[PDB]
Amino acid sequence: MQPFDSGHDDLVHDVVYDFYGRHVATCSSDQHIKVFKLDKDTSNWELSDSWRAHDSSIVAIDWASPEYGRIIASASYDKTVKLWEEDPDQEECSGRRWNKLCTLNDSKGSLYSVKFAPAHLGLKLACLGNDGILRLYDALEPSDLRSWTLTSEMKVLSIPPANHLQSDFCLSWCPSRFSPEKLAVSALEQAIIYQRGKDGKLHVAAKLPGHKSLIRSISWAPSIGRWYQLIATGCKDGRIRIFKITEKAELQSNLQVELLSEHDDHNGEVWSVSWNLTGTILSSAGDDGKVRLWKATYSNEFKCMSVITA
Amino acid sequence: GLIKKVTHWSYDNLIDYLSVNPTRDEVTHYKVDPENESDESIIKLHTVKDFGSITCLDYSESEIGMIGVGEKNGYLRIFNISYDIRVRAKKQRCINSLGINTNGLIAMGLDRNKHDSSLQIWDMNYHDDSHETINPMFSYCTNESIVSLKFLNDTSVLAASTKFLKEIDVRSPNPIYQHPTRLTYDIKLNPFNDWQFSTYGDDGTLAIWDRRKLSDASPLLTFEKLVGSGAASRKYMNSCFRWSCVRNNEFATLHRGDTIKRWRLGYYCDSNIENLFVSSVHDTNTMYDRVATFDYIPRSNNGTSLICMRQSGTIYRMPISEVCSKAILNNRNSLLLSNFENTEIDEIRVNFWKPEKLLEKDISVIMRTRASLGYGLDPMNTVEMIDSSNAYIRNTWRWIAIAKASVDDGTMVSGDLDLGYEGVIGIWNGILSDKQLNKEMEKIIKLAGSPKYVQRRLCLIISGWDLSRSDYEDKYNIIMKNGHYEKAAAWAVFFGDIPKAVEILGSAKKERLRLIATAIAGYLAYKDLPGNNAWRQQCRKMSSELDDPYLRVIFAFIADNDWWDILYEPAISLRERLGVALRFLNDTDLTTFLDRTSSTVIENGELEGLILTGITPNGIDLLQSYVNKTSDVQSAALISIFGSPRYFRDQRVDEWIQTYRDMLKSWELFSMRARFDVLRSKLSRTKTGVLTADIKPRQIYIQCQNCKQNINTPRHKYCCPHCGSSFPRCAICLMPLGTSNLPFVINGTNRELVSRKLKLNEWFSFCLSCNHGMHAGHAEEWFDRHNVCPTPGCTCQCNK
Ligand SMILES: [Zn+2]
Ligand SMILES: [Zn+2]
Ligand SMILES: [Zn+2]
Ligand SMILES: [Zn+2]
Repeated sequence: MQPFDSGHDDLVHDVVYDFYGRHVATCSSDQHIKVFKLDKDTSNWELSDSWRAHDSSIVAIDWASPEYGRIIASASYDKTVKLWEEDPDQEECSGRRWNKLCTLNDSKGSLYSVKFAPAHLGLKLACLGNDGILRLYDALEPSDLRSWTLTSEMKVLSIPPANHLQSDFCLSWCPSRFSPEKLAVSALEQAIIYQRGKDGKLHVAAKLPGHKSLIRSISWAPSIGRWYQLIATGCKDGRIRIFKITEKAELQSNLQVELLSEHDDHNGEVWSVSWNLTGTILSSAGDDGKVRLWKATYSNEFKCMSVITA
Repeated sequence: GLIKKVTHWSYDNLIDYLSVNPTRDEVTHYKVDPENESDESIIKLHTVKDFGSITCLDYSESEIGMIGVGEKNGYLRIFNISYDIRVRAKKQRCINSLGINTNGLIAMGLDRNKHDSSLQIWDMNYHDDSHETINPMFSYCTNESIVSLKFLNDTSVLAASTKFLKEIDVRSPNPIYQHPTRLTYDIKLNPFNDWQFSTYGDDGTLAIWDRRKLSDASPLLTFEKLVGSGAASRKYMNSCFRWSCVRNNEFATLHRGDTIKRWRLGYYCDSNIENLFVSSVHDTNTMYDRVATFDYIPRSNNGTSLICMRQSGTIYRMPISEVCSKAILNNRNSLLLSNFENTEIDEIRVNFWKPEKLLEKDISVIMRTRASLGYGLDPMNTVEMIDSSNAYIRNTWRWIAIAKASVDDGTMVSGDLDLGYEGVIGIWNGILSDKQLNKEMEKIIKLAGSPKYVQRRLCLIISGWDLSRSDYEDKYNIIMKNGHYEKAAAWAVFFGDIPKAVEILGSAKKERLRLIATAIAGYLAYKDLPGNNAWRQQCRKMSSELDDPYLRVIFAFIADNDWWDILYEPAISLRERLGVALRFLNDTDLTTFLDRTSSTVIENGELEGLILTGITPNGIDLLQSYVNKTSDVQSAALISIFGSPRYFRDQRVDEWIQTYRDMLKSWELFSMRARFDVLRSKLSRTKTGVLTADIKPRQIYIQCQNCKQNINTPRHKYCCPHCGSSFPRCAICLMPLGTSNLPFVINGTNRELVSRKLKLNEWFSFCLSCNHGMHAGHAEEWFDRHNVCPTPGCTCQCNK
């Protein structure tokens, strides 16, 4: 383990890799976005740019597909999503290396999660805040990447939560070019899979059962070529639920969800859950201070292999 | 119990604290070192014991040691710990609150009296020392009961009564505002933003306020029943709610003496008053139960520790663990850990299992290493790569090499039937006529003792076992040179030449092998004696106990002579098992063996079953089970491209191909992706010659200058097909584009590499933002000194 200081003056909220795995973007509550590049020679993380982004705390950022250029989304609590494009004709560590493209002033609530759709669906976005409204923003005009149009507006929650009650939201797209467009949307205690229908509008497709408490993280496993998809969920309970999905009104394919496993090893709240490139190693963080690594056995049962204390 | 954090006193890293015992009788001054997490870091310094019943406590920031203590009888005592004066109001009554300003001004909150002020503000330097009573400089809040107060500035004080909440400035006799609210109790200003304070009420309802909203009036937040109730009845209440002195927008609440909830808030500006809402709550279980009051301990690197006082009065120190907030995985199997407390980010590179060992043994980094090493492009190269640094992958790539060499040599592709990369099951099991397939198989062979001899010859051709005695001797010599004497002896027994096996294994180095050969020698006479006689018994026991699979095979065949004990264990090559089931077996039992082994390998997902199944739809099912077992989509794709789109079309092969191409892009192996694409194009050639691969479509459709139509609806001179007119000229030399053998050498900025560069520099090249064409060498030589398009009248920096 080699710890490197990101340099923020407050709590680092979200860290995301790029597609090539050599750039990391860190957002924080100090109203800053920092992009770190992995040097090939020194093999140490070094800062590329650090610029003020929002007027409130940034909680979710995402890299775009590398075939659409280098675009970083940024969803903060000031009801804005800002899209940032790199112009390489600027000096590093200056604040002008990443140029602003567009502000999405349509969300009436503090945004929690932002996600890009896979590259075969176009340059799409997915926003979710405490207003309970799922918004999809496309990029229709190819001449300028500043005219982003809202296309799908689906309501996840009937009424927004009060300010004193906590809430958490998370999103996960479907990394499958050979399956129709799917979207895993995590409400307060609900997990909904949304599928693109024949009419061009999203519809409710399946619901993941369980989840007696707040869902803290959702993650769709990469389809390496298997016939069943995997969704990993980390709840406010100690459960790392892994859902096995088999795909076969106005929907191109009906899909069935069966719970594959349920692990209580963390003894707390599973804050984050993630997947590998091939869907073989899961990583789960919890209140025990330990990050557990899960791999499937021969009998399709996930068993912990390493525990990393901190 | 009251633990109050006191700052502006110590000059070292120590943080001072003041404590009141749960029986409300003494005031204790502590000193806590934050960098040491032991319970011995708390140092008890002094204890003033002459107190009746403490109700409130306050300290002085400017002067070190000056501590005021209120009491229920009415005696306020101002003294030092690191003089001693007792003061009281003109009309004696209980003291609820107390405040000492920075400039030494002292305020006081009293009970309700109809002839006296409950907010007495006075200075101790202008106080007559001969009287216990105080003469106040400023008197406020007559006929009221002030329960909590706090000095905001050097002149303004924020006082809370039983039915009002006021901010009173000493420079004006009229208060700034009065907001009627019932949540008027212990005021804790936010140390990072003075405009925010938080009180609670009699019903336990906590409320975080903003002074500007009250100035102008709703509370900014309201938590129903968060703290202990009964605030009016009891004057000795523990502090179970604290603001955060380590970071902004945070507060800790202690619930039931067991857990501390660290609520973290989020803010947004409606556009300067920040509206607040709850973002995350973190629960920390205490080390010891029954905790009444608690307080923070700021440490280095944004750390947090909590000093807590139990109901028995024991004071201890408890740290806050580093809980990971984000664990993300890379394509290179790299873990990145983000904490909820500090700022630093932890990384475990690939460079109970160890985490580094698991991420180094995962199939993602295995596939990355193989793809960087050049896996799948040439099967002989894969065999050499596997041998140079598990073994079933080598055995299933040896068959791919054999079948590919046989197809590329034209041995199989002749006749009306293709039969390339066909399986033993399909060949031996038959399926436009039986006579037609028999005669075409005969014409393939022309290049018994059984009804189907030509099928056996086809199976030996497919398996690569169609060999003569000289070929077997050459194989023995090759395996002897490679150093696997056990494998050489096993192959010699597979052919059936046991004296040859004895001769091969005896001419070795290792005495262990010479002993093994000596044991095997026995059989050269122990052939006509069917009976238990120890030698067979010991040989069966040794076949059970030896570790080498080939030696296990050789002993199980020598003793208790039976072919079935050789061709059922999976420890040896399936190609070798087919070689011994095709050379010495009856056709009645060969069908049973083939059916059992095929039905085994198809559901097990082993790659060695490609011997039996070939590159067929059943082979695609086998590869699908292999993927479901291992997620080795790299080997699945590199095996599937050997005849999936050439012979059929299934969605699973295209899915594996696209997945491997995306992974190769993610590892930045663009050269290997290009090699995979050209291999897919080369292996999709049909028997006629028609390509079946879904190649990349065209990206350039040049419009002709003369005819004004598409030129794509000549290896050295490209012209428009509609009218013959050539391409647009270069912008540097005004010569036509797309033609080689130029009368000059474009020397743009190992002589073979230089010649390739000189012949590459004369290619087509155009900017996609202004549409002006150049030679490649012309652009390379021209953009090293200029930064504008060379065409006149164009303003476009084509370099960047
Ligand atoms: Zn033309
Ligand atoms: Zn030219
Ligand atoms: Zn130009
Ligand atoms: Zn240009």
